Order: sequence, then structure tokens, then C-alpha cells
Amino acid sequence: KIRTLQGRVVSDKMEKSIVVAIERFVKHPIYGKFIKRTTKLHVHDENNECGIGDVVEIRECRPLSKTKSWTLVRVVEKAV
Amino acid sequence: SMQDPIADMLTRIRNGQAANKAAVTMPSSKLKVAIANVLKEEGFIEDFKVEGDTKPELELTLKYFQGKAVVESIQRVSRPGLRIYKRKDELPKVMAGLGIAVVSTSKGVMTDRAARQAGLGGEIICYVA
Amino acid sequence: ARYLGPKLKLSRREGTDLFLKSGVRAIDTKCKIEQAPGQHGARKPRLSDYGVQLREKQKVRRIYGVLERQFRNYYKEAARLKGNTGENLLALLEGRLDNVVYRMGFGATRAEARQLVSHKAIMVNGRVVNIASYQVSPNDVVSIREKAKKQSRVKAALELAEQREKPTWLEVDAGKMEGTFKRKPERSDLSADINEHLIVELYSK
Amino acid sequence: MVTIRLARHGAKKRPFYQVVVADSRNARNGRFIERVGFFNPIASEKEEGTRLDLDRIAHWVGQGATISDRVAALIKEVNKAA
Amino acid sequence: ELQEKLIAVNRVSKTVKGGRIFSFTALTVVGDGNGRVGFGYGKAREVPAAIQKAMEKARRNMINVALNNGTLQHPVKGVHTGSRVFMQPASEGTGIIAGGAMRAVLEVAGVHNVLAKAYGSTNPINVVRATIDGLENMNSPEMVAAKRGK
Amino acid sequence: ATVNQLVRKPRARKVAKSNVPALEACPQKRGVCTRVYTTTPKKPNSALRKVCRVRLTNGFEVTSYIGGEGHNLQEHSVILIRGGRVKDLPGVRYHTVRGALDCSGVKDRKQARSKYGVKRPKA
RNA sequence: CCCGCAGAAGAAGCACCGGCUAACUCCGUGCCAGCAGCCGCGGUAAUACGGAGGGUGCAAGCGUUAAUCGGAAUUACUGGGCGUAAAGCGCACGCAGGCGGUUUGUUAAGUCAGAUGUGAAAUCCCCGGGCUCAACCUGGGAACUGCAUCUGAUACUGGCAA
RNA sequence: UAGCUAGUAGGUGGGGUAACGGCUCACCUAGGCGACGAUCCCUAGCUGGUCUGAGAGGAUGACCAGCCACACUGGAACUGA
RNA sequence: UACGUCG
Repeated sequence: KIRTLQGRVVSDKMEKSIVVAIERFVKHPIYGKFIKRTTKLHVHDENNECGIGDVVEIRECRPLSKTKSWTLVRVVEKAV
Repeated sequence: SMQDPIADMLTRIRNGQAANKAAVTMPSSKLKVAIANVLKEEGFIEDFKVEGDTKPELELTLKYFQGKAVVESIQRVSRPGLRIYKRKDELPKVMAGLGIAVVSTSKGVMTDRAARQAGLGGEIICYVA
Repeated sequence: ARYLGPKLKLSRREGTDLFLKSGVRAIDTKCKIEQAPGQHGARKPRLSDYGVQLREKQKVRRIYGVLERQFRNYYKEAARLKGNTGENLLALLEGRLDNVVYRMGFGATRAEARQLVSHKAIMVNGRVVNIASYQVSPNDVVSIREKAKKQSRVKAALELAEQREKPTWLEVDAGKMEGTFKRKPERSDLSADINEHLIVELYSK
Repeated sequence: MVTIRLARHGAKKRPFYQVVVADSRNARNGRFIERVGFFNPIASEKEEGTRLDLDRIAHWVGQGATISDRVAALIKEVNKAA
Repeated sequence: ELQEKLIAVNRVSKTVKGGRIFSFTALTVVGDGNGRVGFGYGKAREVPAAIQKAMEKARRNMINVALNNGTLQHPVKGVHTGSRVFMQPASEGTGIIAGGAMRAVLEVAGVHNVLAKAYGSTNPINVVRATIDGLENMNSPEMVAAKRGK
Repeated sequence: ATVNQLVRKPRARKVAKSNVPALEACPQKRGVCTRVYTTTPKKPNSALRKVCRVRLTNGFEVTSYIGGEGHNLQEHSVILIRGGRVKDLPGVRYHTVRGALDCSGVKDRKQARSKYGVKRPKA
């Protein structure tokens, strides 16, 4: 299959694009504590179906603008 | 508030051994009965008994060999502030093998000898020395 | 790079016969052993703990004729080898070629054996070895060449080989003047009075 | 061009050559794709002096790799067995 | 087969009416070479009387240690006053490699090849007291198996 | 000390700076010895300590002790400063290498001879 | 590299000796000259200064200086503390954060097990081999504690539902 | 050093490149980054490794090898795979 | 100064 990620929409307001925060849960190298850690990504969506506060899966593609090398596959869990 | 009931259990057993207490009661759970079954199996407590219906109460009949107490030092390793997950190679032996370390592996709650023999590591709960 | 001095002085600071002048006569008789290692040698030292460890290391080096960087390298090799580091260290000192030439009775002392080794009078396995610290493997044949065979020294040295204890890990045979290092010497096969834990602890501080 | 060639690695007055597959415009003792055998021109008169993986060499010559004169001489020395 | 050795002599003082008065304290450890370790303090006005009181107190007040073959069994930590002390059996980890005043008690104790490292304070009067406490609460595989059934 | 508090802000031991700003941390420097002095020590000691004041080659003007019995330094006398504090004089941090550029070896010396710049007497 | 020649013949210094720290006396100097890494020596009998005799440690080196780590558990993750030694905010409310009682079901993100790809070669480690040995060179392995993917396990933690 | 950013963030279309791309231009939207530390300031080639350490770490990155950058200083292209 | 022990 393809490698994909899941994350939530952190903001919405851009012209056929979105930005998604990813939560990786990584152990501290010295201290041995599992710490949450984000990764904000500028993600493309044609016809901008996902709004703010959603949860969306996301795959990597060719560059579509500056940063923006990521595009959604499936919007889940939109509940407001 | 209570945020680590396992360390609370081990505290009950340290302070029961330290006060020459015959038996120790506490609120009960699946993990405490799993650990208590490991402790009875390895010979650190005499018996356990879970009573009650809607509020279960685990009771550990403690051991005393001579006048001295059997549970010499019980420590909580994987506390909630910082959890400790060892592999089957990193899996420690306590008092150079004379003292078990209760590891929660995917197959169940085992000792260090039993889980190093089973070929699988996990989350190391407590050192019993 | 080697000592070159008064030998019996070194044997007199240690308080013990270091076999540094084995030679013709018997037990020392002209050493004033124990009495005075220098001018204030009549004083008892009241030696420290560093002093006993140090003095044990110096006893062993002054026996086998090794200086410090070379000895220290023997300690590193004895440390990394599997087993007991004291016993490994004596096994490394006993496999030295000048030592094996001394044990076989080819030299009267270890310095005379070191000059036999040094002056190309000794072959191992049919190849001449010029080096005092060649490490003799088990099941080797070390012998004297045709030059420096039937020279006086070695004959006299074999004469005083019978006065000593005939080491178990050798095939001493003096007829053909060739020997076989058969096995590594056990710790219980040598000298009984050196305390190698003191030199392990000396280097491990 | 990729070349199966020797690369000098021993001490002074005592060379040990390792036969590698390099992009030919690298340095001699520099970057290689894979090493594929060795060649000691002394070694002693004991057993080998040279071993050399003929399957990987045949793979690279199948890919288009060239071979220097020494490596060709060594393959002409170790022909299939001797 | 008694194997006595002194660790520390000091000059303490008292400060009476007319000037000071200087006394000497010994601190020795005896032991047979197979468990059986004792320490004694002892203080007197001259040094040989001090060491003699120290030996005489140390020959009594002697404690059993459950040795292994020639060494400790499991790693043990003994604490006394300000002086925290670690030990590790070092299964033929050659030579007694301990700090000062711990080398002596481990030497006459009969152990041969452990690894130590004292922490905290390293006053000699309290670093033994933290080796015996230590070697005292170190128990053997036939004692743990006695306790817990098997 | 709590592991969260160290994730938020880790441990940090300070830098423990150098006693000897002989800059770059070079083993010796050379200087011109702007003047030559004798200076009285701190309280429990008393002497007159022979000490020069030096314009180094890196710009720094530092004062420097002169070892041994008797020297031949005077005011221009290019010397090789070394590094090493004389505790008994307040504020000298350096020494002069005897037996160096314009600093002769100590006259009539026989022991510890290398650290005073004196050659072996022929005998 | 091998053989022959002549003759011990061409071939030993450097630091230190009060404690730490192995190794001691005499003479000169007399708060001076000077020494010193710290403690500190020297104001007339100085084992601390300078010399000598003696000894100790290293050795074609030996000392000093500079720099790093160690010792230093004196930044403590392993592995420290906070009544009085330095250290509990003057006290609360509370957002983000950290942590979260108990039972069942599902998931399997953390966690664990296995597999695959990769983690260049050299270097470190192990077992061998070649230089008379050693340093050195070298064959094979281990290792590179990682990351990614796939396959599973589901006790603990997390997500979801009750 | 708490705000930084107007080709800036995104979109549509044209151009450009070997190739995606604000890479560039016109128009439209008003975004984007930031206390998980942006922006500014000081320092610095990076790594395999090296030194020390029981270890975890700490320091460092001379030789050897991989990558980047530079070629008196600042800029530009031409030829050419 | 200064604390180091026998037939």
C-alpha cells in the first residue's frame, strides 16, 4: 500500500489548501520519557472539503508550491 | 490524587512487612491480582484472596521467614511519570537473579526469568528483591 | 631500554632473591641481603599500601627484566584475554623468549639468556629469533644454532640447570641442546610467592 | 565508466591491493561501489595470495564495467580454479 | 589465622582548663579470611594503647558474611552516616578494587575480587560501618531459597 | 530534578574558564618585558620577588614571575612566558621560561637543572 | 635479508625524595636567597631553600607548560538535593502542559516478537594469517545500540464505544 | 533577541527549467511562520570517527574516507554530457 | 616535636 499519516486540521483559510498538525509520540533520548511532538504540514486539497478541527489522512506527492508536498486522501472525523 | 495504584499496592506490602502486619487489604484490580499471583507463585507472599462484589478487596497474607520479613525490598520501576519498556535482551535481573522483576508482557504478567525464557520483553513493573 | 647496573642492589631492595646472579656459586653469601639497600637501608621502611603494590610490580619486572611501557602493554593484553588477569600476565611473562631460554638452562641468568637471544644464538622452529620478547607458542622447539653451540657459557649454564627445579611445561633435553615449550605454565607451576592481584590493583587505579 | 580495479591499501614497501568496482573518475583509494576481492602480491607462499569473487565480477561486466590490466591478469591467473 | 590490620590513627583533642590534651584514636578491622569480619575503634592517650584497645574490641563484635566462592554474590549497597557505598560481586573481576578504608575490610573479610566505589562522605570511621552494613545484609542463594520456599 | 523539569530545561554546568589568558591557549608566548620589579608577597610570607611586566605578542600586558636565583633581564629582553601561578604574589599568573629567548639559565645550578635552563656541566 | 671481519670495543640521561607520593642524611643560607599543584616551608642545629652523598621513578627519553575527559554523585538520565548548610513562589484561582479510579468490548498508535531493505569502506571488539616479534598490514565474523516497511502478540499505556 | 513576513502564504492562467516548484510575471484571495522558540545576535564546515569514561555521557572532528563550500575580492555568464 | 615495637 502507500505510506500515509493522520493528523488534524490546524487552520483552514487558504485557497484550495489546508495545514495539518501531526502528533508523533517520541521517547526523549536522555531522559526516557515519551513526549508528544508535532509536525505542521502544508497539505493540498482540491476543492477544499475539509474545514478546521477535522482529522484527515495525508500522503506525500510532488511539490505543489513552496513547502506543500502533501495531499489528502480521506477526511475522517469532522465532528464540531 | 491516586495516580499509581500499583505503587500503592507495593507501598502497602513494604509498610506491612515493616510493621509486622499479618495481612494487607486494598482495593483490587486485574493488574493487582496479576502481580499478586506472580508474588504468590515466586514465594514472596503467603496467599491472596479477592472478596467483595461491587467493591472488590484484595487481601495479601504476607510472609515472615524468621523474625525477619521475606519481601526485603519491593520497588516500583515503571511509574506513570516515566514508563520503562525493556526488550528481551535489556530485561534485567535483580540481586543477580535472586529476586524477580515483574514484567508485563503481551502474553501476560510474568517474571524476568519466565519472560526471558518465553523470548519476549515488555513493561517492567516492579523489582522484588 | 634495559637495566645495566648493580643487580644485587635490585635484589636487596626487594628483600628477596630475584635470581639476578644465579651463576657459579650457591646462595648469595656476598650480598648483605636484607641489610642495606642504600645508606639508610638499615631502617625498616614501614611501607604504605601504594608501597606494597608498587613494590610487588617492581619485584616482577626486576625478575623478568622488563621496563614499564612494555610491562604495561603486557597488562593490557592480559586484561583483554579471557580468564584471570594475574595468571594471564604471568603466562605472557613466561612465554618470553629470553625467559624460555633461561628456563631450559641455556643461560645462567635471564640477562645471559637475553644475550644469547640477542646475539642470534637461538632458533625457534628452525628460524633464528633475535628478539628478547618473542612470545613462544606451545609445541615449539627452541634450540641453539651451530655457531654458539659448544661455547662454554651454555655448557656451564646447563651445569647449573640441574641445581634448579626442572619446570614441568618444558622438554629441557640438554644432549641435543634443544627444548620444546609444550604448554602454557599453570599459575600453580611457578614461584608461589608473587602476588599478581597487587599488580592488577596497581594498574587498575 | 565503472571499472573493476585495484586500490593500494597495505603499508609502505608492502602493498596489499583490494580489487573494487568504482566509478572510474573517483580517486584510487576513494569511493567505490563494491569491493569484490583482494590481491596480495606477497602474502607468503602459503595458500592464497588472492581471492576474487567471480560471480560479482561477471555481474558487473554484464552491466558494462571495464577491467584494468591487473584485474584481467588476476582473472587469467585464478581462471576457474587455477 | 586472625589477620588483623589497622586503617586509621588520628589525634583528637579535648581543651581542658590549662591548654589542650591530645589523645589518639585507632580504627582497625580484623577478620579470619572466610567471612567473620569485625571492626574496632578504641581510643587512648598513646598510639600503641589505642591500637591495642581497637584490636581487642574488634576481635569481639565480629560479624558473619555469606561469601561466594571468593567474592560477593549480588551487588550490594550499604549506607552509614553520610557515607554511601556500592559493591559488585565481579565474578572473578580480578583483585580487590575498592577505596581506602574499604580495601582493608574487604581484604581481611576474605573476599578477593570485588568492585566498590564509595560515594558521599568517605570518612574512614563511617565507610566501614557502610561496608559491614552492606556485607551483613547480603544474603546467599540458600538463604533466599530458604525464605521463599524454593 | 523532576524529569519533566529537565525536558523543559536541561542541566547545565558552567564553563570553568582559564586561569591563564596566554590567548588561544598556547603553551608559551613571547613578550617584551616592559619593566622589571621586585614585589613583596602576601601576609604569611616575606621576601622580595623578582617579577617582570610584559607586553605579549598578542597584545596583552601581563606580569610574570622570574624563577631561580638571579636573572639578567632588563626592560627589552624578549622572554618566553609559560603559565603557572605564583600564589604568594597577588596577581602574577605566569612564569618566564629560564633558558629561552633572552633569559639565560640559572648560574651555578646542578639539580632540577632542566627547569632552569642550565646545560649539563662537562665532567 | 644472509654470511664473514675486528674488538667491549661507538652508544644514558631526566625528574623526584615533608604529607598527598615510591625514595634520607650532612653541609651552606637564616622571613634572606629562594621553593610551591594544594597544605604550606625559610626569622641558626631546614628530611620542604641551594649543594653533596645516598635512594626512588621513568628511560632514548624525561620534566614543565597548554588543552580535553576522568576523579567530580561538584548539573546527579543511570546518579544529588531544598526545617537549620545553597535551595519551597507570600498565598491562592486557572489556561496550555504533565499525570489520571474501575469493568467490558474493539483498535494496535506507544510496547513487544520475527522477517526484509538499509545502517559505505576503514576504525573499535572477537577468532585467525603475514612482516624474526611488536607497532603495522590483513581474512572472516560480530558490531554499527538506528530508521523504514511487512507479518504477528494484546498484558500495560493511549484512541474509541458502553 | 517575542514578534517576523507583501513574491510574503495559497489559488488561476502565461512564461521558464532537463525536471516539480513563487522559479518568474499578471490577476485574485489574506494568508504563512512563532514560545514544540520564529525573527535577530554570537559561534561553527558536517559525518564515519578520535580522546576520555565501568557505563550513560562529556570533549572533539588533525591523518584516513564520504558529503558540502570556496579558488586574490565582488558579480556575471559562455563552451560543454 | 610527637608517637612506627622483641628473645
